[PDB]
Amino acid sequence: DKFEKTMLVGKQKDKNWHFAISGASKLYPFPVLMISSHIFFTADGKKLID
Amino acid sequence: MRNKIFISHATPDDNDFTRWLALKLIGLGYEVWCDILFLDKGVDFWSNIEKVIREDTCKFLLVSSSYSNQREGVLKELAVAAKVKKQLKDDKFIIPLAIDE
Amino acid sequence: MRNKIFISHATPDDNDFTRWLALKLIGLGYEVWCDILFLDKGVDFWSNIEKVIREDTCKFLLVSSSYSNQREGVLKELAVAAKVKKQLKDDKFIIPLAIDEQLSYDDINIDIVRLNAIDFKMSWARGLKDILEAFEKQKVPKEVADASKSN
Amino acid sequence: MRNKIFISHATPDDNDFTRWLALKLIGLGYEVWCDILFLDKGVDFWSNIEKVIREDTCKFLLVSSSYSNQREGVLKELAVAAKVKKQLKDDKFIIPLAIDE
Amino acid sequence: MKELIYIEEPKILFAHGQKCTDARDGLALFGPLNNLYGIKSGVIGTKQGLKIFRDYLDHIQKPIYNSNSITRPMFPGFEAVFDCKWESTGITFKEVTNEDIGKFLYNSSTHKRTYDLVSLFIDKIISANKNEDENVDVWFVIVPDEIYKYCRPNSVLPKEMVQTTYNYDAQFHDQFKARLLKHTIPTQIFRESTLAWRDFKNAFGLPIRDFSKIEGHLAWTISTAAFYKAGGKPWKLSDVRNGVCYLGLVYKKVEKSKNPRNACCAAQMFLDNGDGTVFKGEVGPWYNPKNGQYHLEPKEAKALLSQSLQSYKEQIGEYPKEVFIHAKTRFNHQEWDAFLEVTPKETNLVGVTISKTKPLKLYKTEGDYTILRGNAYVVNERSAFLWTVGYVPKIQTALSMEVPNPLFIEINKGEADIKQVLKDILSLTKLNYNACIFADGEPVTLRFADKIGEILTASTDIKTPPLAFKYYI
Amino acid sequence: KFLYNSSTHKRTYDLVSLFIDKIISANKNEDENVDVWFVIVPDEIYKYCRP
Amino acid sequence: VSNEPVKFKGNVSYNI
DNA sequence: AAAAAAAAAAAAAAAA
Ligand SMILES: NC(=O)c1ccc[n+](C2OC(COP(=O)([O-])OP(=O)(O)OC[C@H]3O[C@H](n4cnc5c(N)ncnc54)[C@H](O)[C@@H]3O)C(O)C2O)c1
Repeated sequence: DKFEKTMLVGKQKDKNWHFAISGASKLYPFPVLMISSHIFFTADGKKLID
Repeated sequence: MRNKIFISHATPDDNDFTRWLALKLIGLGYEVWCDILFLDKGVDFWSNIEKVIREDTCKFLLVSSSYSNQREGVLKELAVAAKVKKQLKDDKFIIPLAIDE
Repeated sequence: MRNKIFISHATPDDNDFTRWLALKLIGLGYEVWCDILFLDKGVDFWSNIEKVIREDTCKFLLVSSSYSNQREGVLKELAVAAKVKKQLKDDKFIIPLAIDEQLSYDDINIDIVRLNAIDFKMSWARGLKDILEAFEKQKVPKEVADASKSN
Repeated sequence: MRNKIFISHATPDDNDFTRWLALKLIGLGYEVWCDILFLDKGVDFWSNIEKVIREDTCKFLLVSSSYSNQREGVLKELAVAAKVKKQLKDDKFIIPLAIDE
Repeated sequence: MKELIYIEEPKILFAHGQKCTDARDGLALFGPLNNLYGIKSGVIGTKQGLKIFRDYLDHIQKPIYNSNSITRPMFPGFEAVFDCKWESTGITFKEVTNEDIGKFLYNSSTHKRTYDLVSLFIDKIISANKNEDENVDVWFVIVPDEIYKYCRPNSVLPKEMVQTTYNYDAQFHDQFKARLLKHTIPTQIFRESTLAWRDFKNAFGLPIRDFSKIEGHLAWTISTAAFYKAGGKPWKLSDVRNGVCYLGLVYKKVEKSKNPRNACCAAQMFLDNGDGTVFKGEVGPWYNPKNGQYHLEPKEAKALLSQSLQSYKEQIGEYPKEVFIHAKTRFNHQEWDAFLEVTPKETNLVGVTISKTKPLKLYKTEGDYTILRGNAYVVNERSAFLWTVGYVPKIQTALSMEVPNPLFIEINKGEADIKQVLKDILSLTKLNYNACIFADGEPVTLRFADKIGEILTASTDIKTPPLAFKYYI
Repeated sequence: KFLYNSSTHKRTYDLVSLFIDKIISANKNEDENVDVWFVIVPDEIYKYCRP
Repeated sequence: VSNEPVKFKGNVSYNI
């Protein structure tokens, strides 16, 4: 559960945390594709917490 | 020569009356000595108090209240005042003040 | 000529109060010497401490706290200060500054017990104004007030 | 426990009486602490005196004489003894001994 | 690779004309601008909540220490910092019985419950203001915590204790401070927990609002608000140019009238004759119909700008030479068409738009510390990014917790020197009188305007409200 | 401007407004806090602002 | 789309 | 009824 040398999917108590992004393309400053950072948690690693 | 009026009192409790009396006497032209107004900071306080009572105290004013009866600090000054009363041959040296009903 | 005020204290424990007091006194026009005031340290510091205490200090302020009560550096500074007091024939030389509420006046160091201490326990500003009144009463050397020096 | 007797005095003037009293008391079986007793001195004795007074002394004997009356070290020791007396809640702690006529 | 230019940190002014970057340290060493003889404080609340206030006031009389003095300067005591008397002796106490509180509290209607709880306090405050000899500079409202639990929208009172108006907003703070506008009474609401929190405990045993490491900063930020509400000037700007009015315009919804009606509110700052800064609201709230237009009609815009220009003439004598209208939203052309009509020839009108929406986040390649506060990536002559929230060495840390986001600043119309625009907004970020922090993440115009807008939209019956911020914050 | 008016009632009303509006603006629209407002009035007013 | 994020340049630094 | 590009209202957590 780690690409390169750094973890992207981890454990926190009974909740498995995941590093996530969101995508958005913008053309005002330059033609660029902005990326955001989010963290989401799952109880079994497959189903998100509702 | 002695021209001071030692207003001995209980330091923490009788501050208000002692300060009022000291200010009133100073306004009238009487030189007054008391710890809360005239005691120097960073000085030997018992040595200075004893020197004041023994040498420059013209008359001794005791502020007697419920606090000042069994207060050891005021009693020590009162004892020194009695000794200097004996030395000066003046029965009217010590004038107690009753402020507590 | 002696025109400096020495503030002895516990360097890593009583630093906030000493900083405030020194920056206020220098802001008010009083020359202040303190270890935390000077930046950098070298082996000459220990000898310089006794030299300045014996040659330049006019009033010695000892920050009294449960830390600085029985600290070896504070003890040595207090001892040399007492010797300078005897040499200068000035009773009002060591001026304690009691800043600790857990340090009752009945547990103070032997050199300080018999001395009238400015009370900083309740209000720092009341202690500061008492320090002032002591200074102009004892005619401590003073320069015109300038907060820019402290800045 | 507190089982030592402290004897304050003027070091360069009252050595004879202090020596006689200390050597008598020790022979009588009373633990005695005095500055003329220990042979050699160091910088540590200033803190040693305070810690002995505050932690080991059971009685504080003050040699009262025209020399020891207003001696700075004697006065400091007496003030620490007074504070210890207040803390210990024991009135019969300081026992002055007047040796001068 | 694109260049980032860093703006020199603006300095705020303190007593004796001395400058200092940090407000906490500036007050700690130099004190406030004007001498306020004493704060004669009045306290209203439960008699149990009076003991807590007395204890906290006596506590802040003494100096208070934070955990790390480098990150958070310690509090040297109220009267030492401010040269002002604020004791617990001399507080006018208006008792609020617990039974009367529970009488209003246990009601199903949240709107009516909030209205009655606010009325109980305001009636006693007004009675003390009108029918008492004692003069109170500021009224400290000590509210219990069950109130705060069940006195705001979306708070469900549990069925078990429900034992038993719609024209006023259900926010206790907002609607409370809205009903005192007619009387101009400075008030400071404290939670009972925000006070001596060590009493209130959770199940585990650690206090819910733990300020153990940050008690000194709590004292700093409460004391500064109390000093400002009593009529003191804690600090002042020093880099403001002559003849620049700023104005901060924010739109707030009104849920009471049908259609949110998008109430607008404005907060103004300029320089005054001499060196004093005038930071007062410019409040003529100009309602705008339509659900989400957020663009004012020409009549309302002209009235707003004319009030702004007259509020500068009557204090300086002549028109501002450069007006820099900030706003969270970009304007439409009709609004400048309105503005320019009343705008004279000599005055230069510039509209500035500031936004937190754009998700740019500059991550430093090495180290667990964020970008320095002040970095500005200037896209072009009109648009720029400004990192108002970030690392600054004096506080030894960053003002954010994660990697912060900058402020998107752009010049809609007008000309403006973009570097000058970034050099003034950073100055605007330091004059937050409601909090004693190093600096604010957004300019004070857009934040105090938002606050007064949140206060003015809680009551429908406001008319000619005060412009002073001590009645609002 | 208000004092040199023959109508005593309009004179006194306008003159009272000239002071109360400034005092109210100071109370409502200013940061400073004042305990008591002292109103110094000239002598020609007292000569010609009463019944 | 480039796989390395746009790099910027600041003339001002600091140390922990 | 979708979209992008621009809006505020509200509640929770954590240092400040
Ligand atoms: N500097 C002083 O204020 C001081 C010192 C000693 C005695 N006294 C006196 O005490 C009287 C009777 O009251 P008391 O028996 O409660 O005496 P006391 O010694 O208990 O006086 C109490 C007050 O002075 C004390 N005090 C002030 N400075 C002190 C210091 N440097 N060292 C030790 N204590 C200090 C306490 O702070 C306390 O606030 C007097 O009439 C009197 O002049 C005053």
